[PDB]
Amino acid sequence: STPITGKVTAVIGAIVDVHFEQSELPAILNALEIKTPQGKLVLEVAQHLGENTVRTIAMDGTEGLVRGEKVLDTGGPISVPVGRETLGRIINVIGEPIDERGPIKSKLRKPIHADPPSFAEQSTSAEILETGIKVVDLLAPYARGGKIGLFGGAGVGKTVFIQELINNIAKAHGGFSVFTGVGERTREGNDLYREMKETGVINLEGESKVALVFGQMNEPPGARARVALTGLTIAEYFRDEEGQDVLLFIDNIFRFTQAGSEVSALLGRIPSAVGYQPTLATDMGLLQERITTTKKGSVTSVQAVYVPADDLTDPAPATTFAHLDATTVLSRGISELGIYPAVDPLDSKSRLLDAAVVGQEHYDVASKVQETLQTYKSLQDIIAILGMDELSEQDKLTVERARKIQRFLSQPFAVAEVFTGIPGKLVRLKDTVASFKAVLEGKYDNIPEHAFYMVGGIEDVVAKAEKLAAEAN
Amino acid sequence: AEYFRDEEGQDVLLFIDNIFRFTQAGSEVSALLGRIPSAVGYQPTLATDMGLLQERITTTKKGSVTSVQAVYVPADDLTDPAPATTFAHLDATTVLSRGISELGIYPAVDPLDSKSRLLDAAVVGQEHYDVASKVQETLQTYKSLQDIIAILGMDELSEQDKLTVERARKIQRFLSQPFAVAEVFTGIPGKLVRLKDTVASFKAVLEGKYDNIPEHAFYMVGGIEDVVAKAEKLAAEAN
Amino acid sequence: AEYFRDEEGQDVLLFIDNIFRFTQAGSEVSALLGRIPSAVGYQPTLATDMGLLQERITTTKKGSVTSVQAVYVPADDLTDPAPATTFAHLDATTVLSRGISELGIYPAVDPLDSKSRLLD
Amino acid sequence: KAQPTEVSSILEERIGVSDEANLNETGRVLAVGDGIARVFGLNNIQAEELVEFSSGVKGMALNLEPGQVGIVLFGSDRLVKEGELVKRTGNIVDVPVGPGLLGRVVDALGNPIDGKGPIDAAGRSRAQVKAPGILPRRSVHEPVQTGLKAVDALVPIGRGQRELIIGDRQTGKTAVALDTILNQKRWNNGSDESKKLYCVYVAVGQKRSTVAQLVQTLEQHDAMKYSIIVAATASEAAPLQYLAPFTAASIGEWFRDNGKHALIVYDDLSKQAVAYRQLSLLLRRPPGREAYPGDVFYLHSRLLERAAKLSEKEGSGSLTALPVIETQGGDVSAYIPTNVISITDGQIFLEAELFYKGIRPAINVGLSVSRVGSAAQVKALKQVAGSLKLFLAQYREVAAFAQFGSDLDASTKQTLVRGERLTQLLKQNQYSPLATEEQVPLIYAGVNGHLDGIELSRIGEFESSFLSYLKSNHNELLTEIREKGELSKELLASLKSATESFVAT
Amino acid sequence: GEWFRDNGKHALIVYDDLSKQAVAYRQLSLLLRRPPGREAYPGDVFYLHSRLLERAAKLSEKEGSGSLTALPVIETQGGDVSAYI
Amino acid sequence: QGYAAEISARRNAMDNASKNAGDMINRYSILYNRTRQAVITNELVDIITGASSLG
Ligand SMILES: Nc1ncnc2c1ncn2[C@@H]1O[C@H](COP(=O)(O)OP(=O)(O)OP(=O)(O)O)[C@@H](O)[C@H]1O
Repeated sequence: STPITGKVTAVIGAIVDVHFEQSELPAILNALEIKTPQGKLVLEVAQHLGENTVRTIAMDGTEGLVRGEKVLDTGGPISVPVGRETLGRIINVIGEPIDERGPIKSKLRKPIHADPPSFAEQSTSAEILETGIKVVDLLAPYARGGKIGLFGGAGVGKTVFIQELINNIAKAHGGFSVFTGVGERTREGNDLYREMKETGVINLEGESKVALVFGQMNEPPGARARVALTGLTIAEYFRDEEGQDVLLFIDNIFRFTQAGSEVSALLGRIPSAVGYQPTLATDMGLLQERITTTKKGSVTSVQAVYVPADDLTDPAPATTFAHLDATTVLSRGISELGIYPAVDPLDSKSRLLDAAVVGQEHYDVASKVQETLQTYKSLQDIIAILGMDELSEQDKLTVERARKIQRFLSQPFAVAEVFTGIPGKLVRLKDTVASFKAVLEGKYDNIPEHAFYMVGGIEDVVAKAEKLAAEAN
Repeated sequence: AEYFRDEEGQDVLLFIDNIFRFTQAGSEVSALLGRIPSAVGYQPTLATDMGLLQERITTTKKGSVTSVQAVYVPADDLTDPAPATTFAHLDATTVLSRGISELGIYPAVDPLDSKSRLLDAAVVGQEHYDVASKVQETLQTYKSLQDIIAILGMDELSEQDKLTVERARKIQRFLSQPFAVAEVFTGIPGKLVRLKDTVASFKAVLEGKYDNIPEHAFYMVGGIEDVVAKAEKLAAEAN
Repeated sequence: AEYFRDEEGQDVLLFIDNIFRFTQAGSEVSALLGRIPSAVGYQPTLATDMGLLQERITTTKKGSVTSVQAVYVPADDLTDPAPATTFAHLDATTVLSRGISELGIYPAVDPLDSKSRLLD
Repeated sequence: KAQPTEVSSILEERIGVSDEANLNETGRVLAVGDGIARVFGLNNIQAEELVEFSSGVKGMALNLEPGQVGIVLFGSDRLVKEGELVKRTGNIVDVPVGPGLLGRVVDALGNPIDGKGPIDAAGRSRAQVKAPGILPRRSVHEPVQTGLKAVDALVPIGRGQRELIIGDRQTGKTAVALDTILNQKRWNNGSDESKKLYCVYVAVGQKRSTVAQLVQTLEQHDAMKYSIIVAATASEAAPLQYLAPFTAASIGEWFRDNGKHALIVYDDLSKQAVAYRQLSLLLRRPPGREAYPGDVFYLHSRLLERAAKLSEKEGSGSLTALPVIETQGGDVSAYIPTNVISITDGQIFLEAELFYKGIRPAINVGLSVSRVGSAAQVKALKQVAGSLKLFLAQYREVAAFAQFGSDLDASTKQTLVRGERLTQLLKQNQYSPLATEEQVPLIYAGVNGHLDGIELSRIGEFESSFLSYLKSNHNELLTEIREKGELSKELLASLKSATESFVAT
Repeated sequence: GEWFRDNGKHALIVYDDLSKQAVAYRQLSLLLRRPPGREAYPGDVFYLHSRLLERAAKLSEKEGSGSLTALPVIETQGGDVSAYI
Repeated sequence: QGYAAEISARRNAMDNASKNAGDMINRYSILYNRTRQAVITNELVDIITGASSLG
C-alpha cells in the first residue's frame, strides 16, 4: 500500500546505510528487503543515524551493490512462518525453506524480537522434565522449561544422544523439537539432516517430529546473531499456541556469542572484555528470558557449549553458566567403555538435585549413587594396582555395586536400532528410582554384572538375568 | 598543614588516607576533560599532579612536617603506575602483603620490600644495621627456598638450610605484634615495644639462643621476655 | 646491491643490520601518518613493507646476492610478528639465544631452531 | 469486575492533566542508536532529569551539551524511533517510597510487576541522594541475628554494618541472605519496631524464573509481609540494572529516616558493574582496568555509603547492606571485588571446595571477618565464642598439618578431633534459621569438648536431639537466654548441668 | 577449484598459508579505517574463512559428485591454539 | 629392612610431591588464565585508544 522506498548510501562489508524520504523511518529491528538478481537481500535496522538515514546489518552477501537502489521496508521485524507446516523443513534465518521442498504454506508468520514473558507469567516452581533416559532422569534432572549445558566434542554419539532425546520427548510428552544450528558446518548439517531422515524423526511424507533451522557458517554475523532468535520464536509458537513442552536445541551458543561480538564490532561499538561485545549480558538475557515455563506450557532448551581454549573464567562460558540449571557431560571415557550414552555420572550436575525438588527418595537414591561412584573412582587406583585383596566386604560390595550401576546406566537407544538392533526403551522415572534403589540395597548382587549392560529397567534386569542364566544352562 | 608549618613553625603530623583516591579522582574526570586516556586508564597528568601534591609536603627551614600516607594498591599490582609513581616521593616504604596477613601475621609488613632513606650504620648504629642485614639475609634465604619447601618440604634440605628455615619461620611469627587498636580483633593488650629491647631480641634470635623454643611461642608477642613467658605458658599448659 | 648484481654481473655479499630498525621506524611514524595502530604496536603495513624490502634482495639469473641480515628480537620473543614475519623471507635461519649466552658459550647459537633449507 | 473499569476511569479523569498539558520540554530526537539517544531542544531540562519518550519508554538525561542532550534509554531501542517527541517529567529520577511497598514486587521505577494493582506510596524520593555525613551517624551497637550458625557465631553484624558476602557461582550465596530474611520472621511477627527489621531484596540481571521461585519461597515461609523485591532481570535494559539498587537504597533510606530498622540485600553488584561498563562503553568513554571505567569504584561507593546507623538525634534508624559479589574461580584480586572490599566493613568468603564437600554453609573462616561486629554481637554469644574463633584457627593450623599421616600428641590430636566436631557441627540446611537461644548450647557443648566422644557422623542428629531435649526440658533456660542475651554464672552452671545430662547420652 | 568441482571431478586445493592472508586482510581493513577487533583484526575475518572453506565440498550424484578438498595451513605462534585466528 | 623402609618413605614422599605439584598447577593455571585475559584486554585497550584519537 505504502512503499517506503529507501536509498542505499553506504555499503561497508556487512554494514548498509539507507537514506529514506522524510517521516518514513522504520523503527529499530525491522526487516528490509532489496530485490537482488539472486533473490532478496534482507537488512535489519539497528542504528538510527539521523538525517532520515539509518544503519542496518546484512543477512547475506553484499556483493555488487549500487548505492542508491530502492530499499523496501517491511514495517515489522523478521516474520518467520510458524505451525505444523514447519515440521521437517530446513529453514534459513529469513524464514525461507531451503530444503527445496517448495514453499512453506504456514498460516501465521511471527516477528522474531518478541518480548520475554512477564514476571507474573513465570511458573513459580520448576518441576522435573521427565526425559526418558535413565542417567539424565537420575543424576542431572532437567527442569521443565530449563537450561541444559551439553558438553563434549563430536564423535561420542552426541547427535545420537539428541535424537534419542527427540524420540523420548515425542513418545513421553508429545511436545516437539526445534533444532537450531548456529554456525553449523554445512556438510555436518547435511549429514545430520540425512540421519534424521533415516532415524525417522523426520518423515518426509508422514509426521516429522522436529523443525530445523540451519544458519550456516558462510552467513554474515547479522544472520548468525539472529538464527537463535528465529528458532526461539518457532519454539515459542508451539508453546504458546499448542500448550506443549517444546525442546529447543541450540548449537552453538558460543558461536552465537561470537556472532554478537562481531555484530557489535562491525557497528563500531567499543569492544568490551575478552573481545566480546559490551552488550554481552543483555544479548544473553534477550535469549534466555524468552525461554521459560509459562502456564500455557514450557520451552525446555538444551544447548551445546564449547569451552573456549579450556577456560571457565572466560566471560562467554561465565555468562552461559549464569543461566544453565543443569549440565550434561558426554565424556570420551564413558564411550570408551562401550557405554551408550556416554554420560559422565560425576560431572553432569543440576541445580534441581534437591530433596525439596525431586522428593526425598529420589534425592537420597542419587546421593547414594554419587557417593558410591565417588568412592569407586577413588578406589580405581588401587583396584588396578593391588586388586580386590584390599577390598573389605564393605568395599568389594560397593565396587561390585558401582560396576553393576555402570553397566546399568547403559540404555538401548530407539535411534540405535539400525545400529545395534536392540530396541530402545522409554524408561520411566518411577521405574528408574526403584531400579537404582533396589540396586543400592543389594537385592540383585547375585545377578552378574553382564546382565545390566544396555538394559531398560528392573523388569529387564530380571528378564536378562533369567535369559543369561538359561543361555549359561 | 603548611600554614602551621609556616605561620607557627611547629611539628606537623599529616596523616593522609587515601592518597590513591586523589589520583583516582584525577583519573575519573580526565576522560570527561577531553584528554586522551593515558596508560592503563589513568590520566596523563599523573606524575605532575602527584609532584605538585608531594612537593608541598616537605620540611623547610621554618618547620617540620612528618607525613604518613596510606597507599591503596589496585588488585595487589605494584606495577600499577600510581603506586610506582608514589615510590619516587617517599622516604620510608612499608608494604603490606595480603599473603602475610593470611598467615595471621599482624601487621602484614613485607620484611624485604620495606625500605628507608634511613637505616645506615652511621645513623641507626652499626649493630642495628648488622642485625637487620642478617634478618633480611635469613628471610631472603627462606623465600628462595620456598618453592622447594612447596614441592619437597623441609626434609629435603641440608641441615644448615633446615636450621635457617626454622630460625626464619621463628622470626616471621616474632615479627607480628599485638595492637591496642586491634584489641577488639584479638582480646590482647597492645605491645609498645622499645627499640633497644627489639634490637637485642632479634640479636639473640639471630644468635639462636632460643632455637629450643618452638615457633608458636614467637607468634603475636611483645619482647623476647614475652616469648620466654609464652613458652613458659605453652610448657605449663600443652605439657 | 642491485647495481652491483645486475649492472655488474658479479657475486655480491650483503650485510644488513638492523633490519628490525626498518619496521620499527615505520611503526614510529605510521601513527602520525594517521594510520590506525595495528597489532603489537606495529604499523599495519608490516608484511607489505617487509616483502618489498626482502623481495628486492634476491639472487637472479643475472647475478648472485648473498644476504646476511642481523635481526633484532625484542625481549627474546620469537612470536613477536616483526621477527616472525622475517622467517618467511629467509633460507638460512640462525638463531642466537640469551639463555645459551648465560652459559657464557660463544657463539650462543640454538643448535635446534637454527634450521636450513640446504640441510638435504 | 467493573470496579477495575471504575478505577481506570477515575484514572481516565486524571488522564484533567490534558487541560493543563502545556509541557515546557518537548523536543525532537536527533539520533538513537546503541542504547543512547541525542535529543535536540529541551532548553530548560535539568541534569539527571527523568524524561519520557513518545513511545512510553522513560529515560534519564545524563549528559548536557550546547546543541543537544544525550539521554539514556530505560528499555529497548526498538520502541524509540527517530524524530519523535520527548516530554520531560520535570523531575530528577525519583521512586515511590512507603509502607505499601511491602509485599509488592516492582521494577526499577516502583511500577509493580506482581499484577497486584497500584502502589500505596507514601512519597517520591530521588535516586542519587547524598549519603549522610559523619555527624548524623552512630557506631553500631545492635545485633542482626541472621539465624545461621557460623555467621552469628563468628561474624556478627551490626544494624547498618556494611558486610560483604563474596563467593562464586552456585556456591550457596543467595541462600545466606535468604535465610537471614527468614530469621527476621521472629521479630516481624513481634511488636517492637526497634526489634523489627525490614527486608529488601534486590535481584538484578537474573532469571525471572529464579526470582519467581524466590518470591514463591518467601510466600511459603511468609516473609512477604515484610519483604520488598526489586527485579532488574537479565532481559531488561542495562540502565535499569544500573539504576535499581539506588532506588532500593532510597527505599531503605525511607525506612531508616522513619527511625525504623531495615535490611537491604544486593544481588549482585557484579552484574551491575557489567551493566555500567556497558553504559560507559556505549558512552564512548575510555575504560581502565579489565575494561571498566575508572568511576566504577565511585559507583558502588556512592551506592553503599547510603547505609549506616543513625544517631538518636535522627531517630536511631539503621540500614544494613548485604552486597553479593560473584568472583571468577575463587579469585580475590580481580578489579571489581578489591574495590568492594575497600568499601565494606568486612567479608564473608564462601569457598567453593567446602560446598563441593557439601559443607553448607561453605564458610572459609580464615578469610571471612567483620570489623566492628564484636561491638554488636549478642552478649551471651560474645561470652561463649571467645575461644571459639581461636580454636577454629588452631584447628585450621593443624588441618593442613595433619594431611601427612604422621601421628601426633594428645594436644594436637585433641584439637583435631574437636575441630572436626566443630566443622561438622556448623553445617545447616537451607530454610533452617536458628535463634540465639538455640545457638548458645551448641557452642557451649562445642567449646567444652563434650562432642569429642560423640561420633563425627552422630553430630547432626545430636544437634536436633539436644535441642528437642532442651525445648522439652530446659525451656526455662531458653527463655533466660532470650530475655537476657547474657549468661550469668548461675545460668552458666545450670547450662553446664543441662548439657552434661544429655552428654551422658 | 570449483570449476573442476562442477565438472564432476576431484580437486585438492592447498592454501599455504591463511595466516599471512589474514594479516593482509587486517592491513587492508585497518587502512580502510574499519573498526578493529581483537588483535586489531576485523570482525568478519571469521566470516572471511567460513566463506572460503565452505566452497570445498562433495557434490551429489544428482549434481555429478564433484569433490573439492581443502588443506589450509595455519602457522601458529609458540604452539598456541588460543590465538584468535 | 631399612631398604624397604627407605622405599616406603620414598614412595610416600613422591606421593606428597605429586599432590603438591597438582595443587600448585591448580593455582598457576588460574594465574595463567588471568594473565592471558589481562594481556589481550590491555593490548586491545591500546588498539582502541589509537582508534580513539582519530580525525
Ligand atoms: N544450607 C543449605 N542447605 C541446602 N542447600 C543448600 C544450602 N546452602 C546452599 N545450598 C544449595 O546451594 C545451591 C546454590 O544456592 P545459591 O543460589 O544460594 O548459590 P549462589 O552461589 O547464590 O548461586 P547464584 O549466585 O547463581 O544464585 C542451591 O541449589 C542450594 O540447594
